[PDB]
Amino acid sequence: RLGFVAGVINRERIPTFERMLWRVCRGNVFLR
Amino acid sequence: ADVQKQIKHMMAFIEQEANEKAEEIDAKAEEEFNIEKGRLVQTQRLKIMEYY
Amino acid sequence: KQFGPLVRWLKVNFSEAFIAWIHVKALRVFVESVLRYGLPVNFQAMLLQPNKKTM
Amino acid sequence: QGIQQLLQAEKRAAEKVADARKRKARRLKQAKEEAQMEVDQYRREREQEFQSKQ
Amino acid sequence: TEFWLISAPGTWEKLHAATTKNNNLAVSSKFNIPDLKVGTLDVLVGLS
Repeated sequence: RLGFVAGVINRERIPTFERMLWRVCRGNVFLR
Repeated sequence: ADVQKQIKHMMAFIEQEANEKAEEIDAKAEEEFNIEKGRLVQTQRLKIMEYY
Repeated sequence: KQFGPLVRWLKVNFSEAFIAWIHVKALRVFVESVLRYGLPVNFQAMLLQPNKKTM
Repeated sequence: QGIQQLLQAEKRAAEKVADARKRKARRLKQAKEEAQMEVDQYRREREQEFQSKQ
Repeated sequence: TEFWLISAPGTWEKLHAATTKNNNLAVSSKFNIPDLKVGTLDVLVGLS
């Protein structure tokens, strides 16, 4: 039904961004 | 490989929400059925009672 | 006089309190096992048993 | 390659919640005109008790 | 006395008996749990 938000982040923090997002959301999310 | 697991868990979730939210409407389609029929029978019977 | 009524009040309530403490664990292990793991219908359930100084 | 797969299953769910609209409302237009059987029924029950008083 | 509580989904319910093969660590009993009603995602995470 819904499910969109997009934004900007620096390249030097992307590896720890996707790992922290994987941890507190507990799966069920899609990041490209 | 791992991201294909994260997709298919959500594909199960979005169809589960579609199956559930239709079912509460399906429960609403039966609960509002028996009370609107019971009401409109009464308003029919109240009119004919005055005509009685 | 009140010592007998006290210990029988603790024994019936804390037993009900501890059973409720296990039941919130069974609810808490039911959630997050459908998040970290898949949900075709239900997650494959199992639990464990304690350990000392090999943990 | 998965985002086109992502929304089209969700777009299938848009017809599934629409199926809840084309079933409940179809029940409601049926139920409102099934209450016209109440009209034809009690007029017979009227003429049952309005002929013994006529 | 401590206690440990781990669930391992992925037969796979014979693979927890392969964790009972680790007899030096724990005894590893079952604690079977009946199924509960599913039908939510949003307030399910808010529940946790």
